[PDB]
Amino acid sequence: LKETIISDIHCIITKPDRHNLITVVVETNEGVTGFGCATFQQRPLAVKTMVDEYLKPILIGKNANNIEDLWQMMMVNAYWRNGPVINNAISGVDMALWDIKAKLAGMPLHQLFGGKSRDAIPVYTHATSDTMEGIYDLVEGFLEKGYKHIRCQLGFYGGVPTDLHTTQNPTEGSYYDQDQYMDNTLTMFKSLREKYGNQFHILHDVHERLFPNQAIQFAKEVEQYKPYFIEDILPPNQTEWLDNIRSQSSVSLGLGELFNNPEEWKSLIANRRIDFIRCHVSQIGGITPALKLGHLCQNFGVRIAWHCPPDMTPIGAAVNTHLNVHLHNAAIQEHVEYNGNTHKVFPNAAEPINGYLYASEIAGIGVEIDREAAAEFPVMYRPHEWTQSRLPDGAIHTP
Amino acid sequence: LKETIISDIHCIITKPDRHNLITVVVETNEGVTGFGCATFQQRPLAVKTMVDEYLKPILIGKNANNIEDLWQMMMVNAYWRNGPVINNAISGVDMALWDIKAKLAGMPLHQLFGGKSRDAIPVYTHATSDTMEGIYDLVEGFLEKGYKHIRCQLLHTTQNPTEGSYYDQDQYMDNTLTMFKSLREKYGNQFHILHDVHERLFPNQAIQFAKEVEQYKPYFIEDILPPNQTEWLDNIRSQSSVSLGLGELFNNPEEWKSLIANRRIDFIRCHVSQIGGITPALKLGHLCQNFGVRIAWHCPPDMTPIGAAVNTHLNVHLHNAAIQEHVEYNGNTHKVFPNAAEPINGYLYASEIAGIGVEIDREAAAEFPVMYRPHEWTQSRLPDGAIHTP
Ligand SMILES: [Mg+2]
Ligand SMILES: [Mg+2]
Ligand SMILES: [Mg+2]
Repeated sequence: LKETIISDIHCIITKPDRHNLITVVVETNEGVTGFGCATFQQRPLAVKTMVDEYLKPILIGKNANNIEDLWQMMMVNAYWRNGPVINNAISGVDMALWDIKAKLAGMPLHQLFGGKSRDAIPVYTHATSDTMEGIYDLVEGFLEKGYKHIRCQLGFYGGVPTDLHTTQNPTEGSYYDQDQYMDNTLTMFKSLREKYGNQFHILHDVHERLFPNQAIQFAKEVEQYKPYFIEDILPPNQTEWLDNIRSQSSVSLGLGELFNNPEEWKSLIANRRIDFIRCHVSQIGGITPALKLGHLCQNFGVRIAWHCPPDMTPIGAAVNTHLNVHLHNAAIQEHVEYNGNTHKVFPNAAEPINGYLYASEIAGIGVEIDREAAAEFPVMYRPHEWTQSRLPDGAIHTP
Repeated sequence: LKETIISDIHCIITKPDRHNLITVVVETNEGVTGFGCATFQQRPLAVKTMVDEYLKPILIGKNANNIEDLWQMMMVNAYWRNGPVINNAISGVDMALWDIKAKLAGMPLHQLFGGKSRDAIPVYTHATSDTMEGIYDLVEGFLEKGYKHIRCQLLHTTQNPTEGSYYDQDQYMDNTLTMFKSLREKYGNQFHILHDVHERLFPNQAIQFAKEVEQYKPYFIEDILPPNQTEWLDNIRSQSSVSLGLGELFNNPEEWKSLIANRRIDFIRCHVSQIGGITPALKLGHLCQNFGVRIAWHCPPDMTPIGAAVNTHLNVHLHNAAIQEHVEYNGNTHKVFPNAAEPINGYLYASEIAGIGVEIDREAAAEFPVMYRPHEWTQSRLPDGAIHTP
């Protein structure tokens, strides 16, 4: 191995389907190119600015071989640090550098880490509908394709909650009722168990919709239905309330997709407040920190379920699968099918086979962006009105 | 009072002196204009992008009267939240809205809060030199001008060391203790002495240093640890009476909640725009009151005089406010931000007109466009070549 000098950096936003995806490209003097995911779907232009104006200058001419030093240097380079815009930008680079290292080694990414500790990683997918019948229909399809874990969400029929007790002139927003949500959800679990027994594992994402006292009552009522895990039962700033849950309930808990400051998870994990960490790899700054985080969780008996939503590149997904077959405490990989356009833009993206995702076996991450195709699907501004989540009295709730 | 509708929003970067400063402007239908600080000097274009591309579209047409609802809404609007780019963008808007509210009420900002709880806020300034005599000169000058609080600041490597800004922890520690020793010998207790460790130490070093410096009775020692290692303060608190300030780096509430609940510091040092502006600053000041912690907000040169006036407003209102850091502005800076206050005999007085009291002269600001700076100091390295938190 000789020094590997960074010659250029790029950032490309593309929307082949429903979401703005962000890819970072790292070129080297030697012609070895790396690709990484920097997807913060809500603020893509900020991430691109961060990469283009601030990360490029400090990277050009640097030795890409030393991923650790570059990561430590990048993370503190603005003095102020730890946020979704900065971390995603850094993640894109970090992943590209790891991709370059794997390509230089002639190895699949996970082989650099120490190779596999499992054969493939189990997968769950999303069945979301506004009627139970709509969920049943989705579940049947997934069961036939070989899935044994399914994330199930029952929304309000026609988007609107029933007889919302709201005010005379409600402030504009995306309204919902916490109590009806909890009942719909418990009805959902009850119905699924009556209809499917233990045919598959059921996951549900509370998505930080509840107040702490509501969270604790929900945990106890849902326990009988034995969810594979209940996700984000509280927002990141109220996780101390988990202690009251852990003392009186056996419910399995997942949390963390929102995290982008280590202080959000450190106490959480050291006190065993959750069973599955859910961090979005690019939100925490890339592969480098994800490895360390995996290892910390291992010490405290916490398993891993990285956030793998549709708002993420297949490059990001492939990286997570590499991480998932290597880290001994990885549990399951979230997955939503990519459309034709997405496959065109990121060729060779793996899809689950009989409920399993298999790591890429060529050199590198195994997935890149086809920039000619991406040019055909440029960024498009999206409001994400769902983030303006309001309760019936008009108040914002964490979305 | 009627609905106050937001008509337009601007984000202006200007560098009339040594630092890229960032200002948010909120215009209303009723022609009342608000100004706020969004200064993240290291990444100004990222904040501007945040404001122009993402905040503006969600704020136009909204009723500016309801700052609390707009703050809550803004903070979660990207789903992912906290962090310096988003929080500064939001802060510029939040401050502008408070400016608008104060102007509509025809009161100085602090009067909206509930009025004063002190007459003015005491001030410290900076004396930094590479020689003791150098510090002596600066101190004499400040003492002359009425200050009673002054922050004072005074190679074995490898064959081909990686490019960076290098320093030695042990030399820095030895030097600083020597600085304190000399100052007490020369000036006794003529003034309070402050020092900023600026997260340069490892935890074992920090504790050793805390014990050694205790005898010299600093007003506070600042940022003795990085925000991620503050649990190590327990060992310092159990055996040292040294006063500690910390937090200018904070931009996520989990960084301070436990710190304050466990009485691990004596002065909170948050940078108001980093935490999301006035709205959150009030709540944090209150939290600190409950636990007996005082406030010393971060007021560096890389902050607009608008941000500074806001801080003085907070400082005369919040009962547990302790002191305001201050560095003198240059002629240019004064031209871009007219009517900025300067200390009088070591005190800063809040503005007494309606609003924050300081605005941006948009004309003069254009004379000083954004200019890129590498900030090579943030690439801080120890002799073996390893990065250390800058
Ligand atoms: Mg989720
Ligand atoms: Mg084609
Ligand atoms: Mg400081």
